[PDB]
Amino acid sequence: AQNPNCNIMIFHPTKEEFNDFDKYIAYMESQGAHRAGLAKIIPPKEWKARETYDNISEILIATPLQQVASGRAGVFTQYHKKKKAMTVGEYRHLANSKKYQTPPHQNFEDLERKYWKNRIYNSPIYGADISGSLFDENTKQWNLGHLGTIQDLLEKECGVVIEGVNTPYLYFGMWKTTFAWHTEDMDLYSINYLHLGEPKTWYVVPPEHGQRLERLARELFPGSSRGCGAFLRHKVALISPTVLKENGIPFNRITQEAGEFMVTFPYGYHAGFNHGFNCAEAINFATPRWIDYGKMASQCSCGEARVTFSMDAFVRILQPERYDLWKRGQD
Ligand SMILES: O=C(O)CNC(=O)C(=O)O
Ligand SMILES: [Mg+2]
Ligand code: NI
Ligand SMILES: [Zn+2]
Repeated sequence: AQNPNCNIMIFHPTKEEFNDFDKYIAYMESQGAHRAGLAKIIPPKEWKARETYDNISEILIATPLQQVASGRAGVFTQYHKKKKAMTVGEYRHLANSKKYQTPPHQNFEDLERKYWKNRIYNSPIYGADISGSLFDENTKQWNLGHLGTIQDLLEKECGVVIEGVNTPYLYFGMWKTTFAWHTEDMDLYSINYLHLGEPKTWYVVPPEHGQRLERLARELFPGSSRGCGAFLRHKVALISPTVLKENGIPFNRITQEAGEFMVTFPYGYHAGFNHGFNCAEAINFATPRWIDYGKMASQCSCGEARVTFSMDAFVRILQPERYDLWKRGQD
């Protein structure tokens, strides 16, 4: 078995190898990359996502989210308070202000220590989940707005034809902005490109051990667990690496820098934080290997997780028993 310790793998495709996205994903899995839940892909040196970022300040963040924490430093939840709209130029100036900017630090490890010590005492503002793309239309390789759709994958593998569309999302971050522990909707893959700015640190649990993280989360967030049988779908819970190590949860960490892709694999729990002002683009995708994960994915029916139009069809076709109750939650 390849990659039996479930380490995060780093790939350096040539420009030739970067032509065929599907083929490269299958390659990475042939080497065991999926076992980690997360892989890094460094694009060939000849590739670029777009010519310059010189003109992005006019993008609107219609609903910036203030991420307010509750709990203790290593075990907390966050709620998202909606803020007034602002442009990316306005958000970047806020990120760089004395109140919100990255503190002085020695290296990524010192910064990680400071994040886990101090996160809960601040409320950074995250411009998350903005439909759009920063890839140039002329970028033909690994252009996250030109991928094969999940609906088309389901049609090719299973014959069934369904409604829905699959488009990318932009994320504008600042110091301490946080993504809570989650898997993707319907345990899909994700791919995330860091277009510019400061790094993003990721933590990940191997898919084969995801249920260990779930059991810990039920112990650490016991009221949330009684409220919903899949409350990590709410995307609000944080657990630090220290706490994971104290409880024997297998995990890995890696820091993504500007210009790099990350892929999350089906049922790979992940969480993390931004080091400073940045912009990422991400989208969900599927392969044939995902189908079985999609059939088995948990679902929030308490009603809180409230997800996309396109997820309806996935549930309806892959999980027809759950359909009914999942849609009672979503209506
Ligand atoms: O970048 C972020 O805030 C969160 N991204 C993801 O969870 C992802 O790409 O799957
Ligand atoms: Mg602009
Ligand atoms: Ni994700
Ligand atoms: Zn729920």
